[PDB]
Amino acid sequence: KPDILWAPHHVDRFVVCDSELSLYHVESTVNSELKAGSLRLSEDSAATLLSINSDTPYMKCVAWYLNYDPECLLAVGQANGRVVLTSLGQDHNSKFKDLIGKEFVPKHARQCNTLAWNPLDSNWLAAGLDKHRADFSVLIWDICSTKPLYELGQNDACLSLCWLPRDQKLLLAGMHRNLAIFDLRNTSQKMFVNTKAVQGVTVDPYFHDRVASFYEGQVAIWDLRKFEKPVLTLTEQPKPLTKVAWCPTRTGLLATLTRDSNIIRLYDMQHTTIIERSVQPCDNYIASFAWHPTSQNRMIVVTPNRTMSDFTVFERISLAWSPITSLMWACGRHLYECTEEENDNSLEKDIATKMRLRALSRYGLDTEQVWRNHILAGNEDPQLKSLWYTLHFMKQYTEDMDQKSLVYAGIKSIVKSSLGMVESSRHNWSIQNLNEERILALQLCGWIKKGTDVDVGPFLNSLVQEGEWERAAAVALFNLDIRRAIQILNEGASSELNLNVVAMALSGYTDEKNSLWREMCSTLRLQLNNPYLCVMFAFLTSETGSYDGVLYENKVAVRDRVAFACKFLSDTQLNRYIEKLTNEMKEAGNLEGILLTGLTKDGVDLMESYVDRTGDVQTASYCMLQGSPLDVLKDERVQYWIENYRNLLDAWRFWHKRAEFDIHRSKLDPSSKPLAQVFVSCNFCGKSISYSKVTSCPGCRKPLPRCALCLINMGTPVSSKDKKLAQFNNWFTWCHNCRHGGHAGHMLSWFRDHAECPVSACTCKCMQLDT
Amino acid sequence: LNLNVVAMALSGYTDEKNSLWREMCSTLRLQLNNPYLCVMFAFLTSETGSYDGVLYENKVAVRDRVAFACKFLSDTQLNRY
Amino acid sequence: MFVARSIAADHKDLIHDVSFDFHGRRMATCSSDQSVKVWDKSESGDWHCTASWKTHSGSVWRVTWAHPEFGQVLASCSFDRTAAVWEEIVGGQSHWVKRTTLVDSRTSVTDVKFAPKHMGLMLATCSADGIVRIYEAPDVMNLSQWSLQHEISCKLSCSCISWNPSSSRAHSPMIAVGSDDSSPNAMAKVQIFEYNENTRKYAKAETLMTVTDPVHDIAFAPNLGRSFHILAIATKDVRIFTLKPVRKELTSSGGPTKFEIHIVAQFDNHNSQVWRVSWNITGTVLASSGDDGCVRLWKANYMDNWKCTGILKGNGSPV
Ligand SMILES: [Zn+2]
Ligand SMILES: [Zn+2]
Ligand SMILES: [Zn+2]
Ligand SMILES: [Zn+2]
Repeated sequence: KPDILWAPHHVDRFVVCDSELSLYHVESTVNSELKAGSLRLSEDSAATLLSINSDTPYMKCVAWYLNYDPECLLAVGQANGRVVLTSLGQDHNSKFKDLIGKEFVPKHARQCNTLAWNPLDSNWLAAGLDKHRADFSVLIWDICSTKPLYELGQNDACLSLCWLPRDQKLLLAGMHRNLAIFDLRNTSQKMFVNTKAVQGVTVDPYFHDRVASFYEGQVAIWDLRKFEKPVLTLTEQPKPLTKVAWCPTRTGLLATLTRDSNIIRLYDMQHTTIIERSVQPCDNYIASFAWHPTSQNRMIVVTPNRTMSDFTVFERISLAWSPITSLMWACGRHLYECTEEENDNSLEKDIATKMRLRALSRYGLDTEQVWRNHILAGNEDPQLKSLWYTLHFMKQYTEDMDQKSLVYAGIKSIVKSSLGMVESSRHNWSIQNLNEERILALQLCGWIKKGTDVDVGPFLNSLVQEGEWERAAAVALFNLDIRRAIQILNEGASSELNLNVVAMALSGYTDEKNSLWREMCSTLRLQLNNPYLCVMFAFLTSETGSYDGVLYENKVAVRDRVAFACKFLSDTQLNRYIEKLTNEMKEAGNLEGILLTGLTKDGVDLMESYVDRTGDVQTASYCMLQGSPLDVLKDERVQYWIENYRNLLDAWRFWHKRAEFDIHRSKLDPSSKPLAQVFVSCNFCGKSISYSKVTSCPGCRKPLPRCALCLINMGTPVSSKDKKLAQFNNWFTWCHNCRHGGHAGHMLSWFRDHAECPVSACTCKCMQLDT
Repeated sequence: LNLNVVAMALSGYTDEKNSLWREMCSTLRLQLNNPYLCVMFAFLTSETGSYDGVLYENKVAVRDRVAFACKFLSDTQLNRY
Repeated sequence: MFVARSIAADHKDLIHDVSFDFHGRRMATCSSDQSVKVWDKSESGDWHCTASWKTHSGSVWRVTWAHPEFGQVLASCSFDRTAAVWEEIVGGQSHWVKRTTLVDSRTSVTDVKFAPKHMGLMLATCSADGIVRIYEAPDVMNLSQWSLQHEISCKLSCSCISWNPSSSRAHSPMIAVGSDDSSPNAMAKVQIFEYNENTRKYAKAETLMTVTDPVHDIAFAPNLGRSFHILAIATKDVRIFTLKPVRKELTSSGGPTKFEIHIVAQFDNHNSQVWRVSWNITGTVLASSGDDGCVRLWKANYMDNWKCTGILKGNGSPV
């Protein structure tokens, strides 16, 4: 049974027992590469072999001497019973070399089962051997510097033995079928109790009255003060147990390892229910393990392939969160706080952090020009830009109409009433002839500016200045001007080469039913990378009326597809296409569909899906307040979102910003009732004094209460670089407990200089109650 | 990836006198890099009989030009060239 | 994308549980010596202890805060079959005072939790005998008086409970209870009770059949206006469930609401018994701690799929 032992007084030296006994030293390797011949015990630890000994074949039991000198001194008992004292340190100054190599031979050849040193006196060695016919099984000898000092357990089997940590003359031993406690004062004086578990007897260092034993896969605990029946029994394991050990650096902690297992089972007996835990140190079975005597909660395990791993046993960890997305946890007796890395790439941050950052930057309060909110978003996201531009266009149309409701109904509602459109049979390559609903839809899409202009030229030039060549060319072609698109492609290829060959390919448009160009373009059209080119060629190659390739392309912005369907597709199928697109947008929760649904119940469902996907309520709350119809604001979900956002603001103590949001919401939504609070009542009439001398009750004309400092009746007139009618210094103030009060300024000064209620015979510390 | 677009463009061959294809391909072919593409488009867009553009292109190997001239040119024109 | 730091706080004994206040400015920690400590954060950002005392005769398991609207209130459950309520009074040195003790349990009180704010000042305790007791304080200005409102038997050793933080007008109060029994038989380990207004009694609504291993921790996620509820279960593997209510027919309103149960994430990266699970404020990041001495942070992605985002170790050394 291979085993590893630490140095009793050295933290860096340990020994591994096998057919060859190997003494190793532990060194750091964090700042140095893998040293030659050094075993990487862990990621940053290296073990350097100190010595090898092969003079002990068939080792049976091993012990390490206690006293400091000499260093690396051990005792090995063999199968024949010979017990030899060996050393592995480089000791050129041995104190008593006579003990070096000293061997004790049993009178009768029997195998020594266990061997141990006396802690109180290092010169005493106790060894339990095999059961002789009529001879003692336990021998206590003196190493000094002829015969064992003591012999006991005749015709018995000493499975295991241990010393009393405090008593220098008390021993515990495991007989063939019983457990015995013996005193050196009198050999006859012994307490023997029959038991079945006799292997691996050990005592908890912190509790000298606690002992452990195990038989097969069952483990029992004993209390020496009342050792008559086992105090407790652990759960029996399938595989037989192999080693049991107390942790010296932690109270009430026991460790167990069984046969052919890669997991060590730990038990917490410090309850007086035993807490059970398991630790996996490596990917292979552990041959043995050893607690570090002094290092805190450190244990080293050994694998049969001569690979050793040393590790610390962590305790149970407790967790807690904070409203600033900082995770604080506790492990043992230390506290650690974890936050997000402050990297430049802010697009991957959590939704809560982004919401906080947007709140700090007045996100959504720019009512002068709505589209700037995407700039205020801080990050780049097409959905937000699309939403804000849509809102800006709708607001612009509302303002124009007011200068000169249906807009917020959405594209679907607007085009639901469209009538009188005739499809084109052939393309003439060369707006106001179209129905009003489609003109309004195009205005919403942003292709055409306000008015009845029948030219998209300003839009094309804006795109050209924007540098989006392909999109501008696609729009121009959709407006049925091939030469304009070719010119735009040439202009784009002039700056920054594929655009030229694309343009020269574009001139091959033919109407032949079996056109070679048509066939090849249809076949290899999708191989391009830019989606706009793909949809352009799809439109060119598509037959009359059947434009499914253009319509059902997901890589193109919804606005362009909507406009293209508006100007070309027939209404009878346009309604169906709009319905299908609206449904597939709603089920996905993409925000670009707001243009379709509008601020209606469909918009509410789309927003709910969006919130479910991402958990953002700030954008939903700000969006739904933009001139929504009264019925929309009456829905439960919208108000729930608003309340959750307000609670979130209260969590971060952004009190002033919450007040600004409340002002904005109250201005936009009349349905909301402001907070309810207390009001003052007249003593005589009993009515409210809220809204003919000022200092008189409006109802009874009787005097009001008087300031406790100025002795003047309080009062305030009731109904921009101007004068102020009612200064803050003249408002009512009172202590909510003592019910005394007066003017704001007077009491402010008085409590700045004093700490008691200003009324005589009042003991309230009014201003200290609130903090 | 350019080759796919080149092949797509190549499909537009037409013998129409005032075709937009022939109008634009001859103008735009001079801005390519590989001389072989330029000579191909020049040959396609050239008027019948006078294939001077391909013949007098010095950025291409002589053997190909010689073979092309042998396959098509008339005897007297071949001798003079 | 998560980095760690060590806070300069000194403790002499092992820490069992730590808990934050609502605003994240106050901390409560229970130690191994039946001691409770309160820490405050200064404006500079440093932490300082402000109080300390010994509470119970047995071990102290859990300590939790109450909502600030009711003042400064702490609730502590102990192994000595008691649950104590403490309130801070200052005259300024803080002077915490015990106000009441609940002793109705016959076994060790395993866990204690506070109800959400919108239901008043209610409290729940699950014991080891399989009993969940719900108390209420009728008067918020007199915390010395409490009345046992409800009592539920689970027939299994309760180990942890969690309220439903939803505050909508359409969701009845919900409480979920786990168990840690290791019986060889395959029996359910998680049950959910939904309050019924028509009967004013809690009734079992849904039981998680797919969960049969012992359960150590269970946590609802904050609602935040979603259309369904998210639950996190800690076992040999971290599991996440989503519960969606079904449309209740207007023909007749009966017993508990029927639910659709779907698992959306099951992680086994700890390779051990996961011990604690918790949610952030928005219910979008999940923190899990197991026996491997590691803390793992999970989050959703663009495809609405759950994947790990952070791994740390108890010592604070990054992985
Ligand atoms: Zn009056
Ligand atoms: Zn007073
Ligand atoms: Zn007062
Ligand atoms: Zn006054």
